[PDB]
Amino acid sequence: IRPEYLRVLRKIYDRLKNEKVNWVVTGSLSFALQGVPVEVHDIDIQTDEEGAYEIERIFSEFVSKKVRFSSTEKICSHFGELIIDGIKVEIMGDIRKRLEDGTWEDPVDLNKYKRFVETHGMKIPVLSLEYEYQAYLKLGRVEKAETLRKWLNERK
Repeated sequence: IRPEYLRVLRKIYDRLKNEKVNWVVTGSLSFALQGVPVEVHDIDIQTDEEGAYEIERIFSEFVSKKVRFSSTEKICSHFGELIIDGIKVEIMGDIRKRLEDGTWEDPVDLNKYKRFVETHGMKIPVLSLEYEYQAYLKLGRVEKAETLRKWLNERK
């Protein structure tokens, strides 16, 4: 990953590593940490409902959008944003995808799908690539899903 992302990741990790917060890095940074050669433009952190508000507090001086329940047609979450050294950090708590019948999926057990990567002395929680692949397909993020799939197929 580019050094500026590693540095912001360290700033995040240092504030969360000894706090009782259920968090995982997702999306491009998670893919990159796990070896997928993708460009990273922001940092996405997934957490539970309580976790989102706790992260806001912990990073209070960096908040660009206070956490609040937010929905679109496809997704809802407790959604806030940080900016750290010019890098956007998206905080999404209790993320649910909209189902075909218009209901929301059940709460996602983050611990079920969490993995850990050691980098630069840090143990970073990241989300299962197979989980993200399947979720991206459901959301219609087909090219990103295909990129992950192709990389995973190539390493099987």
